[PDB]
Amino acid sequence: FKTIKSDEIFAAAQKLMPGGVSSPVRAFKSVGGQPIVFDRVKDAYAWDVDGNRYIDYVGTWGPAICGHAHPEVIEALKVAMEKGTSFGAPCALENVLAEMVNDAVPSIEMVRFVNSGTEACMAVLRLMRAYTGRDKIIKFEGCYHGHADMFLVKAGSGVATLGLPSSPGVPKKTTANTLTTPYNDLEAVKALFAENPGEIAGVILEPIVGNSGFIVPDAGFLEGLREITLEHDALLVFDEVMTGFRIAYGGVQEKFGVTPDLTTLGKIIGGGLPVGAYGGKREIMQLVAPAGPMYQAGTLSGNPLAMTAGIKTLELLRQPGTYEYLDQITKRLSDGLLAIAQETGHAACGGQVSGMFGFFFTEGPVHNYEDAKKSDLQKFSRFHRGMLEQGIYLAPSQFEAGFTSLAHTEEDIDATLAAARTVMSAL
Amino acid sequence: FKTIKSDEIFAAAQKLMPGGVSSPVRAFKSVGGQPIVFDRVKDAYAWDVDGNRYIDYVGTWGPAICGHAHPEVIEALKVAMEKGTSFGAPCALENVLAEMVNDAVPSIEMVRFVNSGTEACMAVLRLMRAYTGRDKIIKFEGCYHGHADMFLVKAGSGVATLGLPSSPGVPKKTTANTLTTPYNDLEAVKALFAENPGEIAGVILEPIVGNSGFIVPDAGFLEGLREITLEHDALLVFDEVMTGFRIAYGGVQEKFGVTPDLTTLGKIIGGGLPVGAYGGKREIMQLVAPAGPMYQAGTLSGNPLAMTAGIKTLELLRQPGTYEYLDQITKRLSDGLLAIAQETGHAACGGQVSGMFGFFFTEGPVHNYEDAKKSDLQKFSRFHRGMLEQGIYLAPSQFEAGFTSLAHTEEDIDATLAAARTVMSAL
Ligand SMILES: Cc1ncc(COP(=O)(O)O)c(CN)c1O
Ligand SMILES: Cc1ncc(COP(=O)(O)O)c(CN)c1O
Ligand SMILES: Nc1cccc(C(=O)O)c1
Repeated sequence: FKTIKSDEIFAAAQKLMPGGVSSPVRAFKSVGGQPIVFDRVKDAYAWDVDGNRYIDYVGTWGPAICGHAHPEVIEALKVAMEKGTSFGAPCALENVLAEMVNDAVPSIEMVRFVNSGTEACMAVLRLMRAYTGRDKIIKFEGCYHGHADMFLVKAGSGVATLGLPSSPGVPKKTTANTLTTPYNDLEAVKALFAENPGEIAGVILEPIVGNSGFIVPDAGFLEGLREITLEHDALLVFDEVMTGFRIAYGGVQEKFGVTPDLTTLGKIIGGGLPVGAYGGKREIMQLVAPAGPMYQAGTLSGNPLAMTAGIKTLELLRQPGTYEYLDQITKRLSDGLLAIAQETGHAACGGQVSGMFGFFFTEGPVHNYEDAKKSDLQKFSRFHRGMLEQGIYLAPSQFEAGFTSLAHTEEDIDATLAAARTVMSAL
Repeated sequence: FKTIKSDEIFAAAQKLMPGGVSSPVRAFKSVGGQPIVFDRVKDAYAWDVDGNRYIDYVGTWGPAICGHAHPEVIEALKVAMEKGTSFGAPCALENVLAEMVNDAVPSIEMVRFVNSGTEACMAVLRLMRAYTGRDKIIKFEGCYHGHADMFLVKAGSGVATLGLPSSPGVPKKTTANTLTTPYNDLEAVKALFAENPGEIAGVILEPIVGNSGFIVPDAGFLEGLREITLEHDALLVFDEVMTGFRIAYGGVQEKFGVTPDLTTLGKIIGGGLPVGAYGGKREIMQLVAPAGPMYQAGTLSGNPLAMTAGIKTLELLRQPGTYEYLDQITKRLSDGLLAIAQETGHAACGGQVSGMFGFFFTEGPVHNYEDAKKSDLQKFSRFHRGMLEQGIYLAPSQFEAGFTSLAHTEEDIDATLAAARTVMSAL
């Protein structure tokens, strides 16, 4: 297994960008060693700069639900770009996408496009405050909602993977309005409310966690959150940037039946291009400029290319059998990966919901971040390298959810299991 | 001059999105309130959803310097999209793009790509505060540095256009670690520093403002700023998101010989695709994850399509007589406008540096925001609507700089001055 090309390129990159990467998660810093420079990606596969081919389970971290380089998405983008990549003015495409999103998502009645998850979460942060007139916010421990200053407290994603403290650069003055708490812990929430009357604007959370491993809400936990926030005139916000259009057409809020007041979207909505969105109840959105006082600008927000990619992407998920297939194939992978773990003598656990899954090297179960932190990070490290040299690409972290697409085949699954068997037999 | 389709389309939009747009300035609120919807852009022109052709001076807010729909930029993108549009792992393109940017801009010894100028603006503040260990930041009235919390106070763009105030979702707890001074007031700055010892991280500003109208730095303004920050061990940061590559290849810092410690880029570097970047001295960039403790990530960061359109744009700008041609046409146009005003009895003033200019309905001269606010916005509103009917497209705000391209011909410059005359002979 040669990685000479990925090696030279990565070495050069370190003298050019901080740690040779455009993002901390692309760093194999915890998973032992150096990364893989990709060359191209198509369907469920990816080819590095040395020729090795892999079956992808990362999918550019989420957008790829239809599979890489999807023919219908890439031709629609071909024709579209003949008209120019950006206007800086309205274009009918915005209406078409805005319309689709309102339909797709239950809570959403009025939308605002933006350029990424980080901008959507940051905008919804502000809006929460402006709308309620309150300063404090309740975010759970291990969750990630971008790197907006106030969210840089007890974050997951790369902060966990890298083992970093909270912040460095965000004033104490602002971090103080961020009240934290263990995921799945309803009692902690209540205690925070009764102890800070008239100050809590809302609760924000990953309806199903993906940045501290994969974690599902406890039975009743979401409903409880709808129930208590209503009682204190507080806002319930679901960061569905990563679960949006993946867990279900309308997301966790549609699947599990609970409707928030504001939701954020990203990833899959771009179709592979930079796109984010935030929206919800009409009366809350009215506070956004140029309709209301809360200002939020964007030179490239709503550009035609991003709009096109997303439109097409959504038209495909809308076809029959979409979410069934995703469930079907991801169940086999999860069950099989667990089946093998037992059969080879290793403590393990995880599960899946539609096209998203997780698998930890511990007995479990995992209900929160602290539980997640008990995984044998040393074992996962040797298991990753193993899965690698066998042609399977996984999130270089024990703290990320794995993804599955409509391009993955029953055969791709089996080939994965087979390699998982081979790898675990040593360890 | 019919705008039927643009009207029904914008009308429908207001039901779907806040204000019916994606960035505030597109609502046309300052110039009558009735926007036109684009269908396509090419070379130096734009086209309505009604069939009208305009000569563009907005150029998508900066990015289209080489002209709309550049043949070489789009063919290049059509070639790269067959290899997928988003990887999630490193790619050779980031290295080549990075290397080019380090070469181009003085201050930059190490860069980090992001998805927007806003993101880069969030980031540089946090980095500057983290590096020094101080929380006070100094900013100027009318300078836009991304719709973020800490900076939504007397900002530019929509703010310095439709009179947007301070805060819009940002508490007194955010906009309190930030100080303010009138752009161009060296004394106020020395004051602020003396008035606040050992607690100012640095100064961030637009080297040339385009967000409060086009405004150039006075005599030894920048030179002064560098010398004072140096003395206090404070950082000098240049938001060159607008100026970079448009004023000069190395932006304003290269043009006026002053070198800041860090700088932010955006717009042009992505060739009309969601992109941004921030870089500066090595020793400081080290603190950025994963190389350092300060967190900042981005899913779509450093993607291939954006890196591809960035490189083709920088290649075209590196050709012979690039910035020469812009200075040449932008002067003929800037002067042409100012001449027609003197001859039609309308007081006005303006100016240009390379392919960027300004034109204010007042005798000026404009040295700051207050100065900018003595403009006759009723005349502008009317003036603007006039030009729109002659087929010339201008920034729908008196506080927004105009832009020129390498596709604008001498003849397009002549015909605008023609409209400029037929129109100014009214009002
Ligand atoms: C739940 C969630 N929200 C937001 C983000 C960050 O948004 P983006 O990277 O699109 O800026 C991520 C990134 N993996 C995420 O998973
Ligand atoms: C100087 C400056 N800084 C930051 C920004 C933010 O730009 P973007 O739309 O890329 O987030 C702008 C946008 N007009 C700008 O003019
Ligand atoms: N999940 C996640 C979070 C942040 C960045 C990335 C990335 O690929 O650059 C992915």
